[PDB]
Parts: sequence; C-alpha cells; structure tokens
Amino acid sequence: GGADHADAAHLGTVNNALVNHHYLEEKEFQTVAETLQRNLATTISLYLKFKKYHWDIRGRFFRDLHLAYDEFIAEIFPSIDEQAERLVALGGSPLAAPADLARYSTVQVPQETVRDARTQVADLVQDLSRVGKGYRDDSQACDEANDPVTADMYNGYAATIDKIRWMLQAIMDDERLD
Amino acid sequence: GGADHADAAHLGTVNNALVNHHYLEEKEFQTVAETLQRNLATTISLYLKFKKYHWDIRGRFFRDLHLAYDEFIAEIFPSIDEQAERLVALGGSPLAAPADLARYSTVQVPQETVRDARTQVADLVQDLSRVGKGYRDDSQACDEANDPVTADMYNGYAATIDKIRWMLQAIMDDERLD
Amino acid sequence: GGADHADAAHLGTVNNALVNHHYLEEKEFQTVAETLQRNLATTISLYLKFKKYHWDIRGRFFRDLHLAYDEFIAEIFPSIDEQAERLVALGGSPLAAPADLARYSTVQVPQETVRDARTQVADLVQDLSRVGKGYRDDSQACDEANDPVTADMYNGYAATIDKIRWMLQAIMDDERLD
Amino acid sequence: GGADHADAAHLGTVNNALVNHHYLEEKEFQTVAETLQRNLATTISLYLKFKKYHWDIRGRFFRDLHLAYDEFIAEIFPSIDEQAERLVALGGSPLAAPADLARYSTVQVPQETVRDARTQVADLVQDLSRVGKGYRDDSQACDEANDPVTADMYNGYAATIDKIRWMLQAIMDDERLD
Amino acid sequence: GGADHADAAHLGTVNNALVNHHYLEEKEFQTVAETLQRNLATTISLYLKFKKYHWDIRGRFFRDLHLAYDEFIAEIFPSIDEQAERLVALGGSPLAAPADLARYSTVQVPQETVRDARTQVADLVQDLSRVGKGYRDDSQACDEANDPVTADMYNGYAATIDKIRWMLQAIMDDERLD
Amino acid sequence: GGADHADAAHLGTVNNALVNHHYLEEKEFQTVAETLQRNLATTISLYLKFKKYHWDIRGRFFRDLHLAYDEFIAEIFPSIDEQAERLVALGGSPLAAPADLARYSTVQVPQETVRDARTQVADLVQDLSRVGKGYRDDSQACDEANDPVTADMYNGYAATIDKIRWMLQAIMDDERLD
Amino acid sequence: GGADHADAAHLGTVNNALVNHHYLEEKEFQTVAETLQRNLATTISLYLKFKKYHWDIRGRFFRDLHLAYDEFIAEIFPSIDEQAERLVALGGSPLAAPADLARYSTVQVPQETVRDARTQVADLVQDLSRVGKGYRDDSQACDEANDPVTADMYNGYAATIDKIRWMLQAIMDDERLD
Amino acid sequence: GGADHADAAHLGTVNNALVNHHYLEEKEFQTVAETLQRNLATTISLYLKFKKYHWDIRGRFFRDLHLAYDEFIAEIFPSIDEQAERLVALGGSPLAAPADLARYSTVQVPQETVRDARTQVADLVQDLSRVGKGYRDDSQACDEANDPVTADMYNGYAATIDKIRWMLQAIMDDERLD
Amino acid sequence: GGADHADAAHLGTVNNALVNHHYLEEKEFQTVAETLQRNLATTISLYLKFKKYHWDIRGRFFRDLHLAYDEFIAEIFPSIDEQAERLVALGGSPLAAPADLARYSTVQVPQETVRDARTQVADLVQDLSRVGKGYRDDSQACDEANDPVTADMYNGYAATIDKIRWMLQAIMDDERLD
Amino acid sequence: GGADHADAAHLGTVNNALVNHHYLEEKEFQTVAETLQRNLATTISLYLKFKKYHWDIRGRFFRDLHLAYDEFIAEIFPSIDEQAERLVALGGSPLAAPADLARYSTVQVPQETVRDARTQVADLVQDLSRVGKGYRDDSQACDEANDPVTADMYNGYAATIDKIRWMLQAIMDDERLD
Amino acid sequence: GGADHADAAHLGTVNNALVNHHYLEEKEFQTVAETLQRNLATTISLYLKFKKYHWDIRGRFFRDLHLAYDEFIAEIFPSIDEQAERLVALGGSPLAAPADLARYSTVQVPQETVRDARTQVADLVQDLSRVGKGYRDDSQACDEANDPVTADMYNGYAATIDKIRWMLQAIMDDERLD
Ligand SMILES: [Fe+3]
Ligand SMILES: [Fe+3]
Ligand SMILES: [Fe+3]
Ligand SMILES: [Zn+2]
Ligand SMILES: [Zn+2]
Ligand SMILES: [Zn+2]
Ligand SMILES: [Zn+2]
Ligand SMILES: [Zn+2]
Ligand SMILES: [Zn+2]
Ligand SMILES: [Zn+2]
Ligand SMILES: [Zn+2]
Ligand SMILES: [Zn+2]
Ligand SMILES: [Zn+2]
Ligand SMILES: [Zn+2]
Repeated sequence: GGADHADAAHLGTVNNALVNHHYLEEKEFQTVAETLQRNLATTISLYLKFKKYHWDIRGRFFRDLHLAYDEFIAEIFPSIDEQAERLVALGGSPLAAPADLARYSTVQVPQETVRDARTQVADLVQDLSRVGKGYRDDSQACDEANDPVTADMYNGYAATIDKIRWMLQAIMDDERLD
Repeated sequence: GGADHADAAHLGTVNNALVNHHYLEEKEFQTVAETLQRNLATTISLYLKFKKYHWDIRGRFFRDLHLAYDEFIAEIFPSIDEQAERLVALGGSPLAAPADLARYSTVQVPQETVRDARTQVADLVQDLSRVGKGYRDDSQACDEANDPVTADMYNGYAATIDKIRWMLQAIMDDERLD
Repeated sequence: GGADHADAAHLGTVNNALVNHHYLEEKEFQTVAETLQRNLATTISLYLKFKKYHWDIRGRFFRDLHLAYDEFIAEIFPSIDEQAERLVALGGSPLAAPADLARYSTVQVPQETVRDARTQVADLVQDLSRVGKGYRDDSQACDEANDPVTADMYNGYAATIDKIRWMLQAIMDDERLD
Repeated sequence: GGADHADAAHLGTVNNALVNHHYLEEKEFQTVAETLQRNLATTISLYLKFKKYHWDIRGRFFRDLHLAYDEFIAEIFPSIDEQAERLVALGGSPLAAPADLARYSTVQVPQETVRDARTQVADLVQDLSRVGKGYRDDSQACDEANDPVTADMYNGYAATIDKIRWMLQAIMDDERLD
Repeated sequence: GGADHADAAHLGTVNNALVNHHYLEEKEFQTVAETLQRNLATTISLYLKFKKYHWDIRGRFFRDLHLAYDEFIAEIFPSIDEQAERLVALGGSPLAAPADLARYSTVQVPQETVRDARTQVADLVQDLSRVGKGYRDDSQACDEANDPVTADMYNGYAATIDKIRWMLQAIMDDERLD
Repeated sequence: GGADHADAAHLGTVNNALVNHHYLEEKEFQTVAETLQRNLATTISLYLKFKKYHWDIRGRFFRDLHLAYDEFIAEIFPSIDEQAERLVALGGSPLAAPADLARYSTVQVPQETVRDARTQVADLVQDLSRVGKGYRDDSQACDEANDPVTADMYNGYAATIDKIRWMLQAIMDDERLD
Repeated sequence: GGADHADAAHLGTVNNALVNHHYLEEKEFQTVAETLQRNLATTISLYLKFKKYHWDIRGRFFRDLHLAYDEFIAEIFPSIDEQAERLVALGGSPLAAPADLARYSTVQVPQETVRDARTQVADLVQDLSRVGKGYRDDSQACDEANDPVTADMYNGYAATIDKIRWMLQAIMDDERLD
Repeated sequence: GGADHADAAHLGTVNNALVNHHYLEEKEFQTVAETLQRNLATTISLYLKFKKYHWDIRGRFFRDLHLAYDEFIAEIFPSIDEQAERLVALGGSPLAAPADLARYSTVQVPQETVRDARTQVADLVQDLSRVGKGYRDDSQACDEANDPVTADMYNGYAATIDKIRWMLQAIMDDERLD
Repeated sequence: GGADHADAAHLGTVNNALVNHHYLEEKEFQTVAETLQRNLATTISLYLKFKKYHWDIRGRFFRDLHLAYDEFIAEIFPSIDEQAERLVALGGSPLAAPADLARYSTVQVPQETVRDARTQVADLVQDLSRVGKGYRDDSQACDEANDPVTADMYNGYAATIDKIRWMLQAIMDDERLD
Repeated sequence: GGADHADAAHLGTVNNALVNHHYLEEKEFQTVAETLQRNLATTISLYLKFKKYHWDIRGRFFRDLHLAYDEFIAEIFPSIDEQAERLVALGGSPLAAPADLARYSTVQVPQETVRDARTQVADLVQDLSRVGKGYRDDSQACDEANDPVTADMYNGYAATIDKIRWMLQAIMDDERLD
Repeated sequence: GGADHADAAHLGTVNNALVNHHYLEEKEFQTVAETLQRNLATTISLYLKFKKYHWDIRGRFFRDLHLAYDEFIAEIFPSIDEQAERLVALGGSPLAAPADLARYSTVQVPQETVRDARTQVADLVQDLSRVGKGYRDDSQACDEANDPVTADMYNGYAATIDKIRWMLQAIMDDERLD
C-alpha cells in the first residue's frame, strides 16, 4: 500500500514482535498512515517555514508578522507530537529526518532570505489553502477507512489552519501592501 | 442561497478581493453559513437571556439560579467567537447588531422582568431543547455539505447545551416549585 | 420619571414585595437609573461593535486592529455585570434584549461589513468621545443625586473609555491611512 | 470632638511625638475618624455575624446561606485592615477589643443560636440597609471635611454592601420561605 | 488473623520475598490491616455513591445536592490512595475489585435511581455516622496496636467525614423537605 | 456539664430535631466542647490583639513587629473556622459575639494604645505561653474523652502557637530593647 | 495657561491634527494637566529616591529600610504609566527627561550618599507629607475643573502615599534611632 | 539528661535569659529533645545520602533511581526545618555541623562511589526500616513525655519514610537486579 | 581614578567604616565602577526614553511601537537594580538623581514631543548601537580588570540590547515608512 | 568567509539597506556566524532525532527513554530561537529548510526505525560528545573574535548538553543492557 | 593531580567503563574538579551554617537575621545540585558525607550556640569574602583550563555571594550593634 514508508508492523527487527494495526485492516492502515506521515512532515515544515519567515521579515510590517508567525506556531505545534503518536499507535513509525520531511511534506521551507511581506504572506496563504483542504479531505478519507478517531483529530487541525489562512489572507488583501 | 445575509465573498467593497469560500462549493457554503449565523445569533441571545434572568430572579431559589446561569454562560461564551471566526474563515461576515440578533436567533431575550423561578426555567428548557437539537441537526447538515470541521464544533456545543438542559429540567421536575 | 423603563420597585408581580430604592429618593433613583440602563445598553453595544469590526477588518492593519479591539473588549467587559448589578441593587431591572439595546444605547452596532480601517476607527472614535463624556457627565449627575457610589463606578469607566479613545484617535491621525 | 476615643495625636505616651492629623484640621479629623472607627467596628461585627449565622443555619436552605455568607465575608473582609490603616494614617488608633466593637458597631452579633433562614436573612437585610446608607452618608461627610480620599474608600464599600443587601433581600422575597 | 484477605507477606508468588510487616507484630498488622482494607473499600464506595446520587438527584434541591456531593468527593478522594498505600507499606495488598468492595465496605452503593432528596440525604447521613465513628474507633484500635501512624491518618479522615455529616444532617433537618 | 453554653443538641427551637453529639457521650461532649468554645474565643481574640498591636506599634521596631504580627495571624486564622466547625459537627453552636469572646477567651484584647515594643511583646509571650500549654492540655483531655480527632487538631495548633512564642520571646531577650 | 509645557493640542507637527482636550475646556485642561505633569515627575522622582536610599542605606536598620523602600516602590510604580496616560488621553504630552523631572517634581532625588537611617526617613516623611496633601488638593482641583475622573485617580494615590508616610513616620518616632 | 547536647535553656551566654522548656518538665524535655536532635541529624543525613546516590548511580536503572531519590528528598526535606524549629521552640539549640551530624544521625552518608543499584537500594532500605521504626517509637515516647505535639509531627514523618521504604524494597525484590 | 563619582569606600561619613572593594584592586574598581555607573544611568535613561516615545507616538504605527517599547522596557528594566546592586557590592554608591542621569548616560531622553515613527526609531537604533557595543566593550574591560563577574552580567545585557536593535532597525528598513 | 551562506548584510534585495554586522568586523562575523548556523542546524536536528527515537523506542526501557528524550528536548528547545535570533541580530539570516539542516548539522537524524535502546543511546552519546565539545570550542572562538556575548550563550548550552550526555552515558554503562 | 578525591574516571568498579573527562585533558579536569568539590562542600556548609545561625539567633535583630538567612539560602541552594552535577558530567563523583564536607569546605559550621547578632554577622562576612573571591579566582582558573562552561557557572555564583556579603556587611557597619 501507499504507506509502506510509514508502516512498522512488518519490520525484520528487535522488540517489534507485537506491532500491529490495532482495529484497522491493512488497507485501512495504509490509507490512514499515508495521511498521518504526510501531515506530520507538513506540520514540521510549517514550523520551520513560519520560523524562517519570522526570522527574515523586515520592513514596516515586522511587528505584525514576526509576532503573528509565533502565535501561529503555538497553535499548530502540539499537533506534531499528536500526529506522530497517532501513527505509532496504529503500528507506524513516523519519519522526521530532513530528507523525509522534504519528500513527504506538502509545504516547502524557503532556502532564500525573503524580506518582503507580501511575498511571505502570499506564499503562506497558498500553503494554508492546500493544508486546510488536505485536512478536510483526509478527515473524510479516514472516516471512510473506519478511523473516525484520526478524522476527529484532523477536523480540529483544519479549523486551526483555516483560521490562520483567513488572518494572513486578510492582511494581504490591500493594494497598499506592495 | 439561504446564507446571502452572511456571505462576504461577493461584496462590492475595498480589501475584499481575496475573500472566498475556501474548500466549500457555493451551495455548501450557503448551507454551512446559514447554520453559523443562526447559531451565533442564538448563542449571543442565550448570553443576554441568561444574564437578564440572572439579574431578575428573586425568591428562595435566587442562589440556585443566579449562580447556575453564570456557570452556564461560562460554558457557552467561548463559542461566540469560535462560531463567528469559523464563518469568517469560510468567507462570511458575522452579523451581531441587535436587529440581526433578533432576526436570526432561535432564542428570544425577555423584555419583561420575570421574577418567577419556574417561568424562567421552563422557558430556558424549551430554548435549550431547540438549540441542542439544532446543533445535532446542523452537525449532520455540515457533514453532508463536506464540512466535517464545522460539524465537529457543533458536536461539542450540543453536548454542552444538552448538559445545561438536563440540569435546568431536573430543577423544575418538582411540584413544590410553584 | 425618566427611568420608568428600568424601575422594578412598583411592579405588579410575584417575589417583588421588598424591592425598593434603598437610600435614594424616587427622583434620585430616576436620575441614576436612566444613566445605568443607558450605559449598560451602550457597553453591551460596544462589545458587539468591537467584535463585528474585529471580525470584519481586512487589509494591512488587520493585526493592529483585530488584536486591539479584543484588548479593548477585555477592558470594558466587566462593566456590563457591574452596571447591571448596580441597577438591580437600587431597585431597577436591567434591560438587555436586542430591541432594548437598540433603544437605549448611544452606540449603534453596524449591520454592514466595514472592511476599511479608517472607516471603523473614525466611527469608534466618535462613539468613544460621546461615551467618555457621557460617563463624566453621568458621574456628576449621580453625585448630585446623592449617589456618589454609582459616580465612583463611572469615574473608572470614563478613564478606560478615554484611554481607548486616545489610542484609536492616534492610529488614525495619519494621512497615509487612506 | 466626636472622635476622641479614636484620636492618638494627643496621647501622653512613648513613640508618639510625631503623630498628627496630616492634612486634616482637628475638627475634620474628628468627623472622619468617628466614621472610620464606627465602620471598622461594624465591619468586624459583620464578619463575626456572618460567621455565626453560617455556623448556625440549619434546614433546606443550608447550602444557599452557608456558602453565601462565606462569599460575603470574602467581599467585606479586606476593608477591615483598609479602614483601620486609614485611621492610623490620619493620626488615630483603631479600637478592636470586644467591648469597643460592641460600643461602636452599628451591627449586633447574635448571642443565640438562630436556625431559621428567614430570621437570619431579615436581620442581615436590616443591618445591610443601615450599613450601606451609612457608607453613602459617611462618604459625603468625608468629602465635606476635605477628605475625598476616605470618601473614595467608602464609595466602594457601599457598592459591595448594597450588592449583598440585594441578594439577601431577593432570597427572602418569597412567601414559601416560612 | 482477621486481615488474611489483605495480607501479602506470606504469598507463594514472585517478587515477594522481602514483603513484611515492618515494625508491626503479626497480630498488630492483622488489626490495622483489617481497618485499612475496610476503610479503603468504604471510601471507594462513598465515591461511587456520592456520584450515583449526584447523577440521579432531581427536583428543586438539584443544585444544592449535585454540587455538594462533588465537593464532598473532593474532600474524601485523596484518602483512597493514602489508605491503600499505607496498607501496602505495612505488607498488605489492597483489594479494589467490585466483588471485594461489596464484601468489605460498610457503605452500600445504590442499584436503583433515587430521585428524592430526603431519601438520598437520610441514607448518606446514616452512612456517615457509621463511617465517622468507625474512623474514631479505628484510630483508637491502631494506636493500641502500636500504630500511631495509621491512627493519625484516621483522625483526619474522621474530621472530614464528621463535617460532611453535619452539613447533610442540617439540610434534612426541615419538615418542608418532603 | 461545663459546656452548656456551647451545646446545641437540647435547644427548644426549629430545624434542630436531628442535632446530637455523634459518637461522644454527653459528658465527653461537655469536656470537648468547653475546650473548643474557649479556644475559638481565644483564637478570634488573638486575631484582634495581633491586629491592634500591628496597627498601634511605633518606633524603630515597627517593621519587625508590624510584619511579624500579620504573618502570625496568617498562621492562626484558618483555625477559627476549623474549631467552630468541629464544635458544630459535634452538636455545639459556636459563640462569636463580642460579649462571648470576652467571657470565654483566655486572651484579652487591649483597649489602650500600646506604642511600646517591649510591652506588646511581653504581653503576647505571656498569652502564647498560656495558649500553647492550653492546646497541649486540651489535646490530652480530648483524647481521654474519646475524641482523638479534636486532639489531633489541637496538636497542630499548639505547634504553631509554640513557634510564634519562640520568635516573640527571642526578640525581647535583649537588654537593648527598652 | 499653567500647563503649556504639557499641552500637545496646539503643536506645529505631524500626526497631531486630531489632538484635543476631549470634554475639558482649555482652562480646565490647563488646571488638570499642571497637576498630572507635576505628579508624574514627582512619582518618577520618588522611584529614583527610594531606590537611591535603598542602595545606600547602611547600619543595623538595613533590612528594615532596604526592604520597605522596595515595597513602597511596588505600591507607587503603577501610577507612573497611569498618570502619563491620563495626560495623553486629555491631549497632553508627558515630560520624563531628567531636566523635566528636576523642574516639575516636588521631590528632589539625592546626589549624595546618605548612610544614616534617620536622615533618610525624615527626608522621605517630609516629601510624603507634601505629596499626600498635594494629591488631596489636586483631587479637589480636578473635581472643580469638571474632571472627576482624574480626581478619582488621585484619591487612590493619596491613600497609598499617606500609608507609606505613616509607616516611615512611625519608624523614626524613637529617640533610640540616632 | 540525655539531651544536654541539644539543651539551650541553661547556657552562660547573652540573649538567653528567657529560654526555657515551655510546658515540659526538664526530664520530659530531655526525652523529647534527644529524639529531635537525632531525627534532625538523620534527616539531613538522608538528604545528603539520597543526593550522593542520585549523583553516583550508573547503569540501566539510572532513570528509575536518579529521579526517585529526588522525589524522596522532596518529601522529607521540609521536616529538616520543622524538626529544628520544634527543638528551638522547646528551649533547645539544633546541631547541624558535619561533626554533629555524624555523631547523632542513625544514617551514615557514603564516602565511596557506589555505582551499583542493588547496593544503594539495599542500604537505603535498611536505613529507612530503622528510621521509620524510630519515628513510631519516638512518637510513643513523646506522647508519654506529655508532648503529643511533637508526637504528631513524627506520626507524619513515619508515614512518609514507610512509603519510601516500600517503594525501594519493591524495586529490589527481583533476582534479575544483580 | 575615573570612577571617583561612584566610589563609596573613602567617604567621610557614618556607617561606612567597612566599605571596601572586595577582591578588586583600587584601579580595577575604578575601571569597573565607571562602567556600572554609566550603564546604570544609560539603562534608566532608556526606560524614560522608551516611555516618552511610547506616550508620544501617533499615526498608523501606533500599535506596533507603543506595544514594542513596553516589551523592550520589560526586557531591560531588571538590569537597573542588578547594575546598581553590583556597584554597591563592589564598594560604590550608585547615582540616580536626574542631574546624574543626564551627566553619565550615553542616551539622551527627549524633551520634545516626537510624533513621527521614523524619527523615534532611527534615534533609538543609533542609541542601541552605541549601548550594545558599549556592553561588549565593557565586558572585555571588566574581564581584563579581573572582574569576570560583572563581565558576565554585561554579556547578557548586550544580547538583549542587540536583539532590540535588530527589531527596531528592521521596522525602519522600509522606504514606505516616511 | 566561511559564513557566506548565513550572511545577510550584502544581499541584493528589498528592505535590507540597513543590515550590518553591528560591532563585529566582517571576519569576526564570519567566524561567529559559521558557529551559529551550524549549532542552529544541529539543535533543530537534535530535536528531530530525540523525537524520532522517542517515537520509535520499544522494549522494557520504553518509559526510561521515551520520557527522558522529552525532558532533554525541553532543555535544548529554547536555544533554537535564541541561536537564530542572535544570528539575525549580527546581520545573518538563519537557514532552517530540510536541505540546509542536513548540510550544516553535526547530527544526523535517523531515517530508519531503531527499536533498540542501546543503539539509540550509544548514537546519542556520540552526538552529544561532539556537540558539547563543539559549544566549548565555539565559545572560545567567539570570545577570540570579540564576541563574548555569543560565547556566553554557548557556555550555557554546553552545560546542558554535557548534562544530557552524562545521563545517557550512565544508562548504557551496563552489560545487562544488550 | 589535586582532584584525585573527586575523580571517578579511573575507579575499579561496576558500571564505570565509560566514565571519562569529556573534552578536558586529565590535568584540566584535576584543576576544575578540585574547584567543584571544594565549592560544593562550601555551599552545603553555608546552607548548614545559615540554618544554624537562623535557628540560634536571639535578641532584637531576630526578625532581620532569621528571615535574611532564609532568603540567602534560597539564593545559594540551587547551586548545590548544579555544582555536583557539573562534576559528575566531567567524570567526577561528588563527596557530600559529613567528614568530606568538613575536609573540603572553606566554611566551618558552628558547633556552639551563637546568640549574638554581631558575632554571627561578622563570621558570615569573613566567610563570604573568602567564598566570593574564591568563585572569581576559580572562574579564571577554569577558563584557563579550557573550561569556560564551569567558569560561567562560577561567575553567577560569585555575584550572588558578593550581594549577600554586601547586605550582611552593611547591617554590621554600626557601632550601636554591640
Ligand atoms: Fe437551594
Ligand atoms: Fe502594524
Ligand atoms: Fe529591625
Ligand atoms: Zn502494515
Ligand atoms: Zn458566496
Ligand atoms: Zn421607583
Ligand atoms: Zn486630634
Ligand atoms: Zn502477615
Ligand atoms: Zn448535650
Ligand atoms: Zn490646550
Ligand atoms: Zn534543660
Ligand atoms: Zn575606591
Ligand atoms: Zn558580511
Ligand atoms: Zn581523571
């Protein structure tokens, strides 16, 4: 299935003899675990991206954005452990190495210094549009895979992402922001 | 659709060029937004009604009810901002002016001084029966409209309302309460 | 007198036989109670207005104003219960239904979506100028009516309103704010 | 003057050579100090009375009143030290011995066991009517004696007493309370 | 002895070779341990009974009793772990399975729905009379068995139980409570 | 017996039909209740005395003693309610009126202004010597009367009083303190 | 008027077009603003003076005074921002540069090292006598100028200053303090 | 008597003229004070020993024991000041110098590095067996010497020590712990 | 030396006989003390300047800067007492009178009302550049003078100042800020 | 220089005209910035590695290590922002994208599932040995480059890393850990 | 080397095979470890000495010194664990047995009862002069031994000790203190 990279129930290793997918069938785990690993990688990447833009912003919107990004991080950060632990509970092993983040995240972290407010905000709004829709879609997929438990987690994460999206989109809805 | 009064995505105004309904189709937004504006108006109206009855109660059940209403307010109050912000996140604009509260709320706030414990409690129980069922129904409607995120909010609000309903209904289940 | 709408000491109802105006003469109560009901309605209306403008603001001053309005609400909100309870203590019954808010408030809550920073701020500054002067005048009136106790409440509320006024007026004292 | 019992500025004792009435003339101190000693004695007596009624109440309103009296004590208790220290600051010496409490308080503490809810509440409402009016009157007297500072203290204490009065009066406004 | 059911020092099992009765002689342990197991079972049963009556109460004393029972639980709950751990420290093994609770508790948890305030309160007062006297008697027994340490625990638990008893007995000392 | 003034179990009044002495025999209650009423009156009197000396101290030890007395009050104050409630739980009714404090307290509250550090401290040390020994003796008496529960309370109060005694006695063990 | 140095409503500068005196007439602002600027300068100067004496005190009263001065600072410090912001709210601009502090304060900060307890305390008592009377007088002046709001602030500040005065005056009322 | 080393009531020194044994006879003080000085020295020594074993433990039980010892220290540490102050209150002077700790403690602090889990735990269990029995015995001795107050302290300390003993003894009741 | 104005070890005054420079040689103290007095004066002046600019800012960056300055004050304020107390510990006496602040500070507090954001920020950035470099240089000087202790303090203060500098410099790095 | 990848002072971009290296010469910045970017990347990588090992550990040391890793994260996590912000303050731009973490970190985050306690711990101890020595060396380098401020940060981070190293090394110093 | 007594890296024992001196050469460890063991012993001894003097002080400076010593303990106490753990992290084993404290501490704990304020304070000032200089010297030695990390710890401890020294020295700089 589509989550082999995150599946730990079939490993040829020590201290692994009991690992299983609990109440999920194999294909159901594959569906759910693909979502959890992707969203975990995406969340960690949003932390890193919000931090890089918070460190790099300059100009007259510095206080607006520097502080906002830290508030947004505070909202999303607890979901890192929550998503990873859910995956573990279902018989997965979460990936968090840089190369794995890059492969599985739907959000790319900047390698350049972006000083420009509009450039940062527009980039983040595009990211959050994708991530929020992703959580809505992934909630429905999990529920269909007989995992209402993970879906419930995603419903809350989507609400948070959708809120952050609104705020950022509002800031940039302004022709005076160059 | 049935939420035109709450829809902000089509306004002929400034700083509005980016407003949209995110991952909802137009008709889905109409369904969800009608619920959010109604429930927002209802919640604010329940705050005002619990306060007016808390200010006006007299007689030997004063402490019982004066204090209970404040506890109930504390439970429901955070949902005002939550519901309004959800609507905003979906491309709506929440109405909160007195005339709009009166139009869209399913709960009417008293204009008279009601001293009588039974009169207050029976009125509130009828309100909470409607509001709790409303949140259950609205959760199902939102889920059907591809908005499990708003539905999830409503599932928690219904639990709270249903709890308050029980307590009030219990108090008045007594022939010695005139 | 001018506070009949707020006077509960003469009602033909149950559990009301002890209600009186304490140490105030009837005309003194009328003077004081007119102020308390008006200011209560105005305070609740300022809550609703600050919230609607906080929900509706867009553009590059979003963080400035969205956050400021919530801070201002936090400052004024406790006075809702304080003013209502003072009225009750003096033998009044506070009005809080939407229709009563609309009738007695000196502040109107918007029915339209106002995205524009300057429009919001200028409107609020005009409101706060009236409300702050209102509390100063009402303090003097209460003291003259032999109610230094209510006057003392109003002296603190005026200080808060006058502070908020300054901040908002400062933000808009700028030709670069369109 | 009428506060000789509370005046410490003229004592024939040690460590007293600097004691004076600060910015008050002698007659102004006499006016203000009579109020402070009386209200101090009254406040301490209300603590003791609320406690004795809280310890002695029985019957089906036990929770209502037992808990309410403790809440009321919490509201009034800080004024004991505040009133005493104000008197000291003005060159007085506060009296707090039992015999002095009995002489100067406007509230009498019960010597009998009063089990009856109505008896307790009616007694307390009569006390609080007198004490609240007393603080209003004493505020005006202090202001007239060029002590707006003490008056300001009294304005807050009156508000608290008047609130407690309302609540107790409301509880007993009920023919079903025997 | 009379505590064989609670004695763990003589078991034919693993990881038990060091278990002993510390400074108590065997017969002293038997005396003390009979008290600890009984009181543990009784305490857990009072938790369950206070909860069932808190869940089941209806009528006009709902707030009085619903809230009081939770307060009483908060007072007694810490003694569950304390009593169990004391038993363990003395070389016992506490019983907490339903069948063991039923056997050793001096308090029976209702199997029926008791809506009636008086029925609940009278039942609880009879229980608390027995339990409070039980702790006084058990304190004396422990002290006589050279265990002043356990006695000291019981002296505090008795004070708490005796307080709760007073409050409940006071509420029902009223012919108007049917 | 010697506690008739504190005994509420035999009153000809309402809402008193259930009052009893719990697990104490009548003579045991008389012994214990005499101690509780006396110590309650003494504790309240120590509050009032520490406050009067804290308000009245002058000279170069002002900070030492002004602050110490407040710390000592904080230590003893909770025992007021504890002792009163214990008496109530045993079928007594605590006396707290000024005349009753004066009659039953072993500590007299000053009616004069005592500016002198040594005079205050020496007076308090004599009081605390009596009160601490009183609690030790009263603990033994309660234990002998089959009330180890009240004795346990007194053991803690004695420790506190004995600590305060030490500190005050240490301060005055100095020929340079005039 | 007498507050031209503090008046910002007539400046020839940017971002100042809206500045006004709110509900005060020009002469009323002049009266009130002279008081606010003077008291602001005085408060800041008392902070600096309490700190310099706290840093410089030596000898056997070190703990008494070192700690007391910090407590007194904690009491007065919040009034710095409060007084400055009140002035701003009324259309003033507060002065806080060293030269302005020196000009407008009624309290002088020492330039020498004062080790001597009595010298420090006597100096501070003279300062606090002036400052406390100043706040009483300034409260009356503000009320007469139709600014009960500022007067109310001053009534609280006077109470605090008068308390600190008492404590310091008490410490030095002692011939054994050299 | 057997506590001459801890007795301060007979010293030929300054500032000692008031020191006495309060309500204890000389021989009673000797009995009680021998216990307090010994237990003080023992408690301080247990702090030092738990710390040295917490600093020195190595191997696979590092987290178990490193963290447990700190928890145990937190439980016993407050008794250092409590025991010392009790001794002072009774006219003793507590010894805390290294040589005095070594002489009077019943627990020896290691001078060697003990890496081995079993060696540490077995040593501590032997210590805690002695110390817990010591507090039980010392409680009985104090009560017999007419000091129920100190006995009460010891009853609580014994419970704590006996709890720690259980936990440590449980950890080592295992043949797989080498 | 260059710190005679801050040196208290050679004064002809009372209570000064023990004052010395601890482990510093005279010339080392002179070096270190010149830095401490200068930095103390500078820190206090930055408090006053941040406050004056926070009180005086107007225009559309009001929230950005008004709030930022208060945050910056919170970061630097604790160093006032720390630097003064370090000087005292080394045998100095800190100067804090207005005239001394003006003489020794490297930062000048405005005497005019500066409404303009850019003017304020550019002024502060120049100040913070000097102050941050000053702390780095002063750390090296203190370490060379055998005072690594003061140097360590300065290393932390420099980090804070350098952070504030960055933020302010970022805000003004914008041609749209006039 | 060796920090070109982290240097932001020479960028051809917007809102960058003021960026500089503060009090550091160019070569000094290069030295310091190479350390800050490397240590930032290493710290973030240690977060990710501690989390992956905390998510993946299985077997009988699960609680030991799962909980320890979270404690270690809590200790190191604040240094992420601190190190990044220091770099920014010096005219750098921190890199945090996955590819940049991988390039500049001295710690590699696992891509495989490591269940084995010893494998995890030995890997981490090797990492922490390098990182702790790295901070010591980097502190010396920064001090030599005239940046005692950054060195001071590193001195604290080294202490933390060295502590964590000890604990982990202790756990694995055991032949019974396979 | 001079720290053999504190060196654990060469022991012939279990669970010690990995112990080493991290990034320090053997002679560097010897230098640093001699300081850590000495300062650990000294810190623990200052705890014990401050406590013994706090328990033993009598006379009119009782409150001054009793409370001050506890404040000073609170400042120094955390350094006990910090210094011990640093030693452990470097491959040492801290000594804390009484005999080891006595051998390695630079501060002697009294074996006699010292009632006299001046005697206590003068003794402590001599101790703190030595200990503060010791930390300054030891910081320099550690830095020279390539351990800036330990030096940094010592720089903070010296500041604390030097502060306490000042306060105590100030108290005794007074001929009226006998
Ligand atoms: Fe009730
Ligand atoms: Fe902004
Ligand atoms: Fe003193
Ligand atoms: Zn699988
Ligand atoms: Zn639409
Ligand atoms: Zn009327
Ligand atoms: Zn007089
Ligand atoms: Zn057995
Ligand atoms: Zn009786
Ligand atoms: Zn003007
Ligand atoms: Zn003796
Ligand atoms: Zn010098
Ligand atoms: Zn560069
Ligand atoms: Zn070695």
